[PDB]
Amino acid sequence: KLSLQDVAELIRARACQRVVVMVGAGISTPSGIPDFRSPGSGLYSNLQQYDLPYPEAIFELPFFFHNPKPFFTLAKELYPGNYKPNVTHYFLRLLHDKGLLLRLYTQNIDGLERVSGIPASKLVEAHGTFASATCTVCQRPFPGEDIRADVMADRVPRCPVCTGVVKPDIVFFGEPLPQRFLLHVVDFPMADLLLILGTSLEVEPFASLTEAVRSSVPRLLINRDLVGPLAWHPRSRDVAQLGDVVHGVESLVELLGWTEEMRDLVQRET
Ligand SMILES: CCCCCCCCCCCCC/C(=N/CCCC[C@H](NC(=O)OCc1ccccc1)C(=O)NCC[N+](CC)(CC)CC)O[C@@H]1[C@H](O)[C@@H](COP(=O)(O)OP(=O)(O)OC[C@H]2O[C@@H](n3cnc4c(N)ncnc43)[C@H](O)[C@@H]2O)O[C@@H]1S
Ligand SMILES: [Zn+2]
Repeated sequence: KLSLQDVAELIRARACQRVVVMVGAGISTPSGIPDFRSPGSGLYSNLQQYDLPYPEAIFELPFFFHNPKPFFTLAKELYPGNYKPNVTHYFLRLLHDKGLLLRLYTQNIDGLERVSGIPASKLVEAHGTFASATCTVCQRPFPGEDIRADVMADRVPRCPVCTGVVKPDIVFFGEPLPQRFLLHVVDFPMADLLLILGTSLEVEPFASLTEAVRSSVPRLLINRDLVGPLAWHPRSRDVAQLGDVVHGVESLVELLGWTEEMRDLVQRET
């Protein structure tokens, strides 16, 4: 039914003023960060040199309590690298600057949405952040940088007060989501457009948010594959721009005529 041009004209005519966006690791592979479940290139295919029964265990809370050393060993791999936002992040920052963004729900823990200049009030970091850390024992909070040096020196970071293992405030498997996740009860009923970018929609409860929009709300998926409830519970106003998220976002900015605004933003940020 609807197409990528139809969605662009709804934004141009301001028929969609309250856009909600859900993103996953696919939007950060163009920034050099590997995703999780892409075959071959994903993290779950490149954990051979780790003491793991199965790859998902490294992000599971029970295994973390049993042995946190494999997690902090992997953390030392993407901690030192400096990563920059790409065209998808700046498209979402421009969506915000034009007053069209209701809320950006991200599963990513790379912090690139904040780097792109989207205020924290517009973000729901549903799987946490490395910007802060907490002792798993005494609950004391610490800035994320306080454990950086320990992770680099092949050490599991420990609480300076009680010696408990200190965890960055990311959400492992089996760990509750942060409080700000509950904002979906007010955001999704009011959304008039839903964008889903670069996620496999395999992790709950974040995945089920695609179903929380009203049935008349168009859902635009820019992803390599048709995934999640968009594949088994499709709706009349669903648009799928299948392929690279870079190419799909680039096509959308062109149809929106935001090319000149995008250049100004990129030149000011970078
Ligand atoms: C420098 C930083 C950069 C990053 C690297 C740093 C290294 C450290 C890693 C740490 C990360 C945190 C781990 C995490 N941890 C999520 C845990 C979930 C928590 C949830 N809490 C919960 O319920 O408490 C309830 C509770 C209530 C009361 C008390 C206590 C608890 C939970 O436990 N639920 C399960 C529920 N159970 C089973 C149902 C289990 C308990 C209940 C029985 O998060 C992640 C992640 O965020 C999550 C979602 O993944 P994604 O979708 O973002 O990415 P991926 O899969 O790779 O796909 C990507 C798609 O894009 C496509 N693509 C790709 N490239 C392109 C391209 N160029 N162009 C186009 N397309 C492209 C590709 O083709 C795919 O299509 O998966 C994993 S684990
Ligand atoms: Zn402690």
